[PDB]
Amino acid sequence: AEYVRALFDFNGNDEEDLPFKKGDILRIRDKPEEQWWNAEDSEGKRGMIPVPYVEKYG
Repeated sequence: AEYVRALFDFNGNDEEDLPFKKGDILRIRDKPEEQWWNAEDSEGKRGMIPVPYVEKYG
């Protein structure tokens, strides 16, 4: 929980869903749900995204 990347892309719009790509990098800031995590895009936008549609980085 700190750095995750999407390998399925989705692009929501933000303000409710962090738009990612099929291999985008993000950071885990909050986690209200279990399936959706509040990660921040490289832009610094706090939005929820699917954990199954993304992974973690090292």
